[PDB]
Amino acid sequence: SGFRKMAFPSGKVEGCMVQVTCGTTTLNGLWLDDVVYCPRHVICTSEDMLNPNYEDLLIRKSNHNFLVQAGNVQLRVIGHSMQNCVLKLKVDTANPKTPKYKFVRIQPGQTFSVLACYNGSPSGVYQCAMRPNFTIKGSFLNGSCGSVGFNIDYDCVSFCYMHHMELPTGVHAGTDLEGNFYGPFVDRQTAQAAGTDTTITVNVLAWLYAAVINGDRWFLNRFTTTLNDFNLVAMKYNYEPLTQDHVDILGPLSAQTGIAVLDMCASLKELLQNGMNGRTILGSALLEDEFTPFDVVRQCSGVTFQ
Amino acid sequence: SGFRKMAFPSGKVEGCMVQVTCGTTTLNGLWLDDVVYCPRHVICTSEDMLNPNYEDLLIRKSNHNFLVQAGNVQLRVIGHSMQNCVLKLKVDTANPKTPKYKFVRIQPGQTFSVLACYNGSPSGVYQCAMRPNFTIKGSFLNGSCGSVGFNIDYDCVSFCYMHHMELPTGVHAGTDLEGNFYGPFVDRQTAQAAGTDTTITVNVLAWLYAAVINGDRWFLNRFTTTLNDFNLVAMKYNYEPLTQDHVDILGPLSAQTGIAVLDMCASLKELLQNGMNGRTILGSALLEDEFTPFDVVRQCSGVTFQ
Ligand SMILES: Cc1cc([C@@H](C)Nc2ccccc2C(=O)O)c2nc(N3CCOCC3)cc(=O)n2c1
Ligand SMILES: Cc1cc([C@@H](C)Nc2ccccc2C(=O)O)c2nc(N3CCOCC3)cc(=O)n2c1
Ligand SMILES: [Ca+2]
Ligand SMILES: [Ca+2]
Ligand SMILES: [Cl-]
Ligand SMILES: [Cl-]
Ligand SMILES: [Cl-]
Ligand SMILES: [Cl-]
Repeated sequence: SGFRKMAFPSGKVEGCMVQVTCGTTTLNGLWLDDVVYCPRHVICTSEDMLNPNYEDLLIRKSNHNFLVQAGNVQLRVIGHSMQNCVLKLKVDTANPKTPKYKFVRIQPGQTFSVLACYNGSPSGVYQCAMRPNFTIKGSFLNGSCGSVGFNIDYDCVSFCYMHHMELPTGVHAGTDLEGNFYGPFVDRQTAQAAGTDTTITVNVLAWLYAAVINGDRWFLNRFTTTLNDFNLVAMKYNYEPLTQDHVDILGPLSAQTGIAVLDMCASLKELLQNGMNGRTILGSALLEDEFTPFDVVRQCSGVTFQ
Repeated sequence: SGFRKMAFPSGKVEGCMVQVTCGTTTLNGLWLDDVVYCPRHVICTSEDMLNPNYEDLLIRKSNHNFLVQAGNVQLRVIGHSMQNCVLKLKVDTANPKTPKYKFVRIQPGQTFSVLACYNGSPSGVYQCAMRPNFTIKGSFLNGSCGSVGFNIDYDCVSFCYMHHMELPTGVHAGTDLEGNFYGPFVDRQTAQAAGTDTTITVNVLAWLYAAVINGDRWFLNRFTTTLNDFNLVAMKYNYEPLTQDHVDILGPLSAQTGIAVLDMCASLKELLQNGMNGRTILGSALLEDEFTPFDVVRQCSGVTFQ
């Protein structure tokens, strides 16, 4: 029993982390097969990050300008290319620690683990969610760019995030592994800010199911509601609208606990309208929205990985 | 920037996890050099866990009764011994993935990462603290026994916890890697319950320092206090007494931020007496006490590991 914000085991990703240096700048790269992936702004000086012309800055770079180090061993770069906002470096050796992997562009509300790295060395692992406004609330310092986010399905690592930028807000923005930013952000230090940070309703509901499975049930009530009635409340509190697709995804948790989804919605409605009155749920005094329904089923059943 | 509940990279430990089966029972073991460590109650049936005589139950076991599997490969057991509440199995092959490691018995209030495992397969990683009452608030299901907790210092893994028992309360108890339980708990399913769960004051203070370093400073006030005055408040709210040793450990964070430790104590005092008034600190509506001062300095500076 017990519920915790749980990250995937990071060993498979640790074996893919390398250090990439372009003249003055050092950040992290991801080494899979014979390609190293890193943020293209590695080719930039801090003087360039205001209005960089990435295509022009890359004309002055050759393969031998990209210094790639896997732990202690230097990799030989035999080609380079820009794909959207990521630089791909072809090396002459396939990473022997390459796991089975895929590249995935995740949807807002989905969760993933982040391996925070500096100078190609792993530092820590924690769980994140892609916010509805396409930011993540992470822990990233200077040098952490190129750290990746991922999910693990038994033996396969699905890479979904590469870290690029910290916004003035203190939240974080980045790309998928094809180099396309999540949301409207660009790899330029300009005036960009995050939109409304809406709460992921279906995740809060999943987490309430997780709470009931663990004995935290003081929030269950005698009420029910409808999708349209609940959504009037969700809107007022800057919650995402709940759809029938969300209800269906909660099906297994509804079946396991015998709590109708709309009954749980009426519990959430009361929590939003009245607060918690100084109580707690699964050790939290706030409503948690970075557990997906799959996350709750995963943890509450004990699924393992290669 | 940003602060997150961050676990150590788990790869070095993943390579040490194995499955141990004794007749009917399967749990996890830790394979370091040519020894496998696991909870001794692997030799028990569910009928034995009420009043087990571990010495008598072990008389009927031989080396070939202990089935040890590292992923897919079976290990040959050439000796077995009981040390306190842990069973040590000598195998004929040294784990080639053995990291540099040590065994450490941690103090209450110290934190560590847990690699939750089932059938010798890693499932997830999360950060824990040894509570003042010698329990941990973890995420453990049946089959998770033998999962370990650890800290990583650059290249060295310091193992500090092995999971054994879930108390009726829903909290968790276990041993160091010499098999000595933390606290008064025993590996018997009897009437045992946790004592008063006191809050780790020095950790809350460290986390308030972490908050200021990130722009959450609404809780700073115009007040100060004394150790004895603050401790009158700590006692009332079931906080651990703060000592000069605690003040000294907070020195580096006090120096970095220019906030006198006793000034921060007056901020915590006001928070305890008035609550948060519906505000939040580093994304929490509660006062967090599972970050040590070292944890805050670690994350806020970017220390990495082998
Ligand atoms: C041996 C090889 C291969 C490539 C290209 C064709 N292929 C890759 C380049 C980078 C990473 C992966 C690959 C790949 O083929 O999988 C490549 N692309 C280069 N570019 C610079 C000018 O603009 C176009 C890209 C330069 C170079 O020396 N290359 C060498
Ligand atoms: C080859 C070897 C070695 C040992 C002991 C001496 N050594 C270990 C036993 C278990 C794990 C590690 C070691 C070690 O020597 O490091 C050992 N201890 C056994 N015991 C059963 C009866 O009560 C005493 C223990 C049985 C056995 O076949 N052993 C075989
Ligand atoms: Ca295979
Ligand atoms: Ca060495
Ligand atoms: Cl892994
Ligand atoms: Cl490698
Ligand atoms: Cl590791
Ligand atoms: Cl191994």
